[PDB]
Amino acid sequence: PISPIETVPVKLKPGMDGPKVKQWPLTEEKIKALVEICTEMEKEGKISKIGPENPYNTPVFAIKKKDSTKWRKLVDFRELNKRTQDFWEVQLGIPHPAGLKKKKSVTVLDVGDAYFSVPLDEDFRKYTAFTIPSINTPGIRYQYNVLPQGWKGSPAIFQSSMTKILEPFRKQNPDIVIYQYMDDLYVGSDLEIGQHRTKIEELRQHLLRWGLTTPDKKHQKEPPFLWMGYELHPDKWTVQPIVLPEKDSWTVNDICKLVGKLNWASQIYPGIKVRQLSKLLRGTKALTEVIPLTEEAELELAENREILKEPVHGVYYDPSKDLIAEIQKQGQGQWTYQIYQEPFKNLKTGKYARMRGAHTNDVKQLTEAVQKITTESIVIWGKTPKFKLPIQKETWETWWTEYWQATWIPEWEFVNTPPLVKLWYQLEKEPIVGAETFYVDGAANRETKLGKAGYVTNRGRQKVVTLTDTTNQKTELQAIYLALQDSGLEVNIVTDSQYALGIIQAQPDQSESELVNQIIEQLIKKEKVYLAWVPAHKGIGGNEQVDKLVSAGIR
Amino acid sequence: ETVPVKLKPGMDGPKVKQWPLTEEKIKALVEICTEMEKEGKISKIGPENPYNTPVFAIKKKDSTKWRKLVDFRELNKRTQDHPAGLKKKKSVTVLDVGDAYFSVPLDEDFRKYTAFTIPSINNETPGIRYQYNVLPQGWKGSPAIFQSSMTKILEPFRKQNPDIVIYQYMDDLYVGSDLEIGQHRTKIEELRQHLLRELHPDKWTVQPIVLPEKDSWTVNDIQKLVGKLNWASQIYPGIKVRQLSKLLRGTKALTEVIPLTEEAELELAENREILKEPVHGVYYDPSKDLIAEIQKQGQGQWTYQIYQEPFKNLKTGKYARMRGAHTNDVKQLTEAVQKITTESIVIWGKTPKFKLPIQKETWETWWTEYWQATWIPEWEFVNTPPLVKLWYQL
DNA sequence: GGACGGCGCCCGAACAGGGACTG
DNA sequence: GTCCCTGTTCGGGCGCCG
Ligand SMILES: Cc1cn([C@H]2C=C[C@@H](COP(=O)(O)OP(=O)(O)OP(=O)(O)O)O2)c(=O)[nH]c1=O
Ligand SMILES: *P(=O)(O)OC[C@@H]1C=C[C@H](n2cc(C)c(=O)[nH]c2=O)O1
Ligand SMILES: [Mg+2]
Ligand SMILES: [Mg+2]
Ligand SMILES: [Mg+2]
Repeated sequence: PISPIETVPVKLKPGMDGPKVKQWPLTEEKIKALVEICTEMEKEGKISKIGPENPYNTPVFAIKKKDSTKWRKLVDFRELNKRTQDFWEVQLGIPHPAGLKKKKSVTVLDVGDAYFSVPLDEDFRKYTAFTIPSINTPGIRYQYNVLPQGWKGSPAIFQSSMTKILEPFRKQNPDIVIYQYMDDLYVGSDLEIGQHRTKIEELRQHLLRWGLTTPDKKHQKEPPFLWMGYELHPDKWTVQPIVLPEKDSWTVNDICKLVGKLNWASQIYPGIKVRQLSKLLRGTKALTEVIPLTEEAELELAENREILKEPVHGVYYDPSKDLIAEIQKQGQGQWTYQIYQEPFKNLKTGKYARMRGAHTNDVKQLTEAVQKITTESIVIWGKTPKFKLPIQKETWETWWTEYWQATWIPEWEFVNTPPLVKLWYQLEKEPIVGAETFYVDGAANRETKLGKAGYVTNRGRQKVVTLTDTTNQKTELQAIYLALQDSGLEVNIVTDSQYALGIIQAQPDQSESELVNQIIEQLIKKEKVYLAWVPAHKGIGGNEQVDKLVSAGIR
Repeated sequence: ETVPVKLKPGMDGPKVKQWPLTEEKIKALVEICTEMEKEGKISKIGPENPYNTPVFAIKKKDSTKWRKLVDFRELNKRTQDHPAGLKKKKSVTVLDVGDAYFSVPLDEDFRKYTAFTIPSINNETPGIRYQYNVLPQGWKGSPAIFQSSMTKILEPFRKQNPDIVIYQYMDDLYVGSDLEIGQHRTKIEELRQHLLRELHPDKWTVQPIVLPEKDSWTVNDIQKLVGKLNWASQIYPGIKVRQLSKLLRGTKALTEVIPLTEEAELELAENREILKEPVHGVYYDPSKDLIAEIQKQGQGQWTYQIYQEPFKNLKTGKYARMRGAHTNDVKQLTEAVQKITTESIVIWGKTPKFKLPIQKETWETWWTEYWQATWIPEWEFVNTPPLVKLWYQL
C-alpha cells in the first residue's frame, strides 16, 4: 500500500520546466513486463492515467532484479534530474560489519516495493509523465504518485522518510539496534529468541501501519544473514567471494574492474597491492584502449591472486576492549594494516597507498596512513585505535625534532616486523670541520631554456656544466647534484636556492623527479652533508664567484 | 517579532559536509538536540533543504557538561553585514553568554541556512537533520540582533561600575578590571548573578628579533647572520649588512674563523639597536583580515606574527610549552591558535585568518579534540620555509 | 544495455598560491 | 607582470550496497 507519511515538497530549479522526451522502442518482453506492472500500480493508485493536459514525457524501461524472478521498472529521468532542485543527501557512508557488536538475536528484513510505497509531492507529479508503448492496440500514458526509480530525489526522500517512520519505534525501543540501509533493516537485540521474534512482529506491524510491507521472502531469520554483501555468522563475518577477471588482453576498463575488486577485497584480505596496476592507467585515452601489463604489474597481480586464493574472515566489535591497528610497509609508497582486538582475530584490514606530494619520505607516508586509519576507525567504531608501527621510537623522535612542521602520532608501540621505517640520511646542524666547502649555483635563460649549473670550492676547484631545455629550479638542483658527485664522504654545500633547500631539508627518500632521486642516492652515500643557504645576488663570497661562472652563457 | 536577515548579494547558503564524530560527541549532540527540539529551539528537516553546516561538541575542562558547537564559518562569511581599554585591564574574565540567544526567534526565511546533520556510529542510520528557529550560538547575526537586549541588560551594572570594561564578541562577554583578584572574582559573580534575567592582558609582551652573541665568528656564523639581517631589513630598513658582508670576500671554508673588524662590529651593534625600535608605519585596517602566521621552533616553542600586509606586523609573540616528555604538536598548535585568537579579539575585536604549519589532514584528524572556545577562526595550511623559522627563532 | 543516491580508489584538468626573474 | 613548481578540488571511469 501507500504510506500516509507527509510528502516531501520539491520544486524545479528556477525558470525551468518538465521533460519532453520521446519514448524509445522497448522489446516485447519488457513491454509485457511494464504493462503488467503498470496496470497493477494503476489499480493501487501508485500511478495515474494522464490526458492531453500533460505535455511532458520521459523514457521508461525495465530490468531484472537480484531475484531474477522479478522485474524492476526504471525511468531515464536524466533530463528531469538535471532540472530538479538540489538535495542534501542523508546517506553519509556505508555501514561495515566490523562495526557490529555481538547480539543475542538477529533479523534481516526488507521492505516490499519500498519506493512505490512513499507518496510523491502532488505539485511535482505531472513532471513524472511517461508512456507505455503497445504491441500494436494503443499505448497508455501515466504519471507517478509515488517515488519513481531513476529520479535523483528518490533515494534521499526515501532514506529520510524511512528514518521518520522508524523514529517512534526507535524511541519506544532504545535498546534494539536497527541498521537501516535504504530499505534493508538489520535488527539486533539482547533478547532471547522468542521475545526477539515478538519484537520483530511489533516492528513489522509498525512499518505496515506506515505503509511498508515486509515480505517474508526477504525476511531472514537464520544465520548466515546476507547483509550489505557479507555473510554474518554468529561469531564471524565473510565477504561473498571476489572473482578477478582472468583475461589475456587488458583494456583500461579491464584494469578499472580489477583495481576496484582488489580495493573491495582489501577490507578483509591482508597485503593487497594496486600500485603498478594503477600507475598502468596514467594518461590513458579511453576505456577501450589496450594496455600491456608491465612485468611489475604482472608480478603484483600474481601476488594478489595468490592472496585471494586464501580463506579469511572478520570478527565483530567488542566495545569493552581496545582497538589495535598494526601497520606494515611494502615498497613504492604502499602500506597495509590490520585492526583487531584479540591477537590473530582481525576486525578488518585495509591498505593505504596514496602518493602525496612531488617529494616525500617513509615517515610522512606512515603519518598519513595513521591519519587515514584514525578517521576510518572513528567512522566505524566512534573511537581511535592504539597503533603498532614498524618505526623505532628514536626514529620518530629524530624526525619530530628535525621536522619544521607540526606532526603527531597517537598512542603507539614499536613493532619489530621489517621493513622498518627509517630516515635514510640526516643533514648536519653545523658545518663540518675538514670537509670541502662547495658554493653552488645555477642560472637558466627563460627565452632559450639554455642553462648552466656549477660550483666553486674553497680548495680552488671549479666546474660548470651546460644544460638544455631547463629551468632555474632545475639548474639549482643540478648544481647541488654536481657538488655531491664531485665531493668526498663529507661536504659543506652553500646554495642560494630556497627551493632546493626546502626540498632537501625535508629529507625525502622518494620523488617523482629523476634528478631529485639521483640527489637522494648521493645523500644516502655521504657520511656527512651540511647544506647552508645565503641570499642570492648580495655579493657573499663564494656565491659571488659561482654566480658569475654559471651566469656567463645564460645572463 | 523577528528581524529579517539576508545573505550577501549573489551568495547561496552553506553546503559543507559533516565530518566524522566520536561516539562521545554524537551521544552528547543527540541528548542536547533532543532537549533543544523539545523546547522549540530547533526543528527536524528533510533532504529538500540543500544546505548544511558541520556540527560537533566540546567537553569543557573538569566539566561534566558538553557544549554543542556549530562551525558557522561558511555561513558567517555569507551573511550580510571596540574598547581600546580592554587590552590594558589587570585581569579579564570570559563569560559564555551564548544561551541568551535562544530567547530570540530567527527570521523564518533565514532558518533554512542553519541546517546541520547529526551522523551515527558506523552509518547505522542516515544523517538526522535540523534547522534553527532561534538565534544560533556561533552565528555572526546573533550578537548583532541581540545587541539592544544586551545593552539594556548591562546598563545598570555598567553605571554601578564605570571602571569595569565589558565587551561582547559573539558568544562571550570579556569583563576587565584593575581589582585584586579576589575582589575581581567577587564582581564577576555579581555580574553572573545580574545575568539571571582568567586572562591578564597587561602582561602580554612582544617577542623581538634577536641576534646571536659570540666571541668567535665563523664564515658560517657570519653568512647566517647576514642572511637573517637581509631578511629583517624588509621590516627595518635601517638594517645594513655592508661591512659584515665585506668580511666574507673570497671563497672560504665554512669553519674558518673570521675576526670582526671595527666597522663590522659597529654595524652589528647598530643593527642590534635598530631591532629594538617598533616597526614604523603599521596601522590597523578594520576592513582587512588579520593574518596570523605560526612557526614551530621545536622543543615546545612556537613563534607567531599578526599582520595585515607583509612585513607590517601588528604583533609578534611566542607560545612556549614545557620540556615535552609526552608532547603533542597538534595539541600545542591548537592551544596556540586559541591563545592568539583570544589576544586578537581582545586587542582588535577580529579573529585572524591562520596560516597553519601543519598538513591539512593531521589538523583535521585531531584539532577538535583540543578545542575549547565557542568561536572557530578561519585558517589555511602552509608548508613553511625553514628559513622564516630560523628568522624568528629565539 | 541503459535510471538513481551513497561510500571507496585513482588520475588528470583546472584552478591557487609563492618564489625567482628582466632590463 | 611571466614562468615554474607545488598543492587542492572536482569530475569521470571502475568497485561495492540498496
Ligand atoms: C537495487 C536498486 C534499488 N533501488 C531503489 C529502489 C528501491 C529501493 C529498494 O531496493 P529493492 O528492495 O531491491 O526494491 P523494492 O522496490 O523495495 O522491491 P522488492 O523486490 O524488495 O519487493 O532502492 C534502485 O533505485 N536501483 C537499484 O538498482
Ligand atoms: P536489496 O533488497 O537488493 O537487498 C539485497 C537482498 C537481501 C538479501 C538478498 N539476497 C538473497 C540471496 C539468495 C543472495 O544470494 N544474495 C542476496 O543479496 O537480496
Ligand atoms: Mg525492498
Ligand atoms: Mg531492499
Ligand atoms: Mg642561484
